[PDB]
Amino acid sequence: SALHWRAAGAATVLLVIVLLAGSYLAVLAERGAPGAQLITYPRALWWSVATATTVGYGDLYPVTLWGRCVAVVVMVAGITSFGLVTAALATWFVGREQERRGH
Amino acid sequence: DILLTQSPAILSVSPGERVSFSCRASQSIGTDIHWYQQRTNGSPRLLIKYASESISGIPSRFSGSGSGTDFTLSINSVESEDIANYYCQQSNRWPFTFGSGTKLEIKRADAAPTVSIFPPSSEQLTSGGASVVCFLNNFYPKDINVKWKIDGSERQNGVLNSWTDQDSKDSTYSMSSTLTLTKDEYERHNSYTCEATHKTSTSPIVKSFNRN
Amino acid sequence: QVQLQQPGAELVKPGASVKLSCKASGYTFTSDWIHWVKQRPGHGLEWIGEIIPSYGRANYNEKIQKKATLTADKSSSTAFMQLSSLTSEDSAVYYCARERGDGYFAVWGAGTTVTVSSAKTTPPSVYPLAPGSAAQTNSMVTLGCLVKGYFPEPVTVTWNSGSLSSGVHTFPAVLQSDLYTLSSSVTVPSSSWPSETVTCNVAHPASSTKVDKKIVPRD
Ligand SMILES: CCCCCCCCCO
Ligand SMILES: [K+]
Ligand SMILES: [K+]
Ligand SMILES: [K+]
Ligand SMILES: [K+]
Ligand SMILES: [K+]
Ligand SMILES: [K+]
Ligand SMILES: [K+]
Repeated sequence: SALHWRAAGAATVLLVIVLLAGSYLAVLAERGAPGAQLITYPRALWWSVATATTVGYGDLYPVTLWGRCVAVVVMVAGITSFGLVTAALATWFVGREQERRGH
Repeated sequence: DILLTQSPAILSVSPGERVSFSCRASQSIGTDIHWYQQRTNGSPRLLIKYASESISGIPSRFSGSGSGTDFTLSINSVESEDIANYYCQQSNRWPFTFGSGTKLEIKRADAAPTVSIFPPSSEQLTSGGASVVCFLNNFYPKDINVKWKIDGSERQNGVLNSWTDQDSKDSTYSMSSTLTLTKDEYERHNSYTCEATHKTSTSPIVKSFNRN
Repeated sequence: QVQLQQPGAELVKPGASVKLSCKASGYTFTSDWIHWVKQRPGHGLEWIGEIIPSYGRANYNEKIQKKATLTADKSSSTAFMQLSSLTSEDSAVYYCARERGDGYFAVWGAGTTVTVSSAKTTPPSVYPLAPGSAAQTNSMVTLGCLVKGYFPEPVTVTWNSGSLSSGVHTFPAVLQSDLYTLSSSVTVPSSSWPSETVTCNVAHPASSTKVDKKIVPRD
């Protein structure tokens, strides 16, 4: 199995970790800040998936500084993961075409 | 912070009936509200979570409705074990908070009180004390008047009463009247009477005892 | 079995301080939070603050003044609340509960009754209460026992060590000269008594004392 097929895989594993760790850290960072909504594990986990896929929903966002820093790690891990799958699929397609041309 | 408003504070329903407690939030909180039951002297018990999810170990007479800002805690065929204080709590925004609470009160058929007068204990007198206790158990309505007479004449000083919230077994009320005297004060009087005047009888229920 | 354990009571002098406890058992996660709730006699529930043991970070209610400090102890699974500079306004039952991080208090402790007074601990005096030889009877008999001259509250009263419940009333204490007094009453079928002993057990945590007292007829 090719490297790119591994990083793709690896990235997907790591993303799942960041989501969970993220849901967990968000709540810790947020409880204590008046009006915060990211304060129960389940909610934060959905908030987590949304952010990783770069989707926003209202004001379902962190209000504390660390909350946001966490938000940034989750967005970047998500955008790095998906773009890495994208790169892996592009190596697969670029390789098959080289075969199709008997190059 | 999210404000939880439980009104009315007291709810009077007849046995077997259905009952509905309301909780209103100062703003929309989805379904992030949970109900708790607290009987007299006990600690809070989780009845319903997330507005309508049933907890295990709770009679199926309990249900929850609502979303947004209006929530309802319902009980089908209310019964004595349901007499308590009900609280709602929200977990939509930090900090968590609770509503002021709602007291459940059941209206049963009238019941004359069982009375019992008790002479101070020997162990008591032995130490310089003298307490004449009397019990008005399981009466209803809760309005009752108790009178103390020492040797035919009315007494007051030294008397301390105590009432109980509606009972969670039969939905009745009970009172404790305790007239205290010094050994001497007691050592120099013949009889002591306890008179319970209650709505169920024009004539008062009396129980007495002489120190002889 | 009982998930959270708290000291029945704690006495404190106005101006002094006090650290309450709350140990756990059963399922416990690194994600669990322990809360603290204050309830003054006759009033509703009041959130004081929370803490997450496996980290030690705590948050407190800001609307009310901060008379507390939360801390925990990983090993013994015990959580502590440090209440300081108490006034009478701080007297109440303080519960601790457990939240899995999903918003609701699944399990609560029995709570710790705290009394802020200058007065000092006074164990309870228990005197039986049997009918008078003149009072007749019917299908049921009514006995009871008198707990009095103690400080502070509360006091637990059982009949036959809890095996006897049906027909029991424990009247609310009353304060008169830095001391409480209350009576509890049991009602068994006239037959069973006294051919089947009846005893009232009285515990008073403030002084760590639990006395017994069989109820027998007058001479
Ligand atoms: C990269 C951002 C740091 C990880 C989040 C830490 C949160 C600590 C809690 O306050
Ligand atoms: K996008
Ligand atoms: K968007
Ligand atoms: K988007
Ligand atoms: K959006
Ligand atoms: K939006
Ligand atoms: K993209
Ligand atoms: K080439």
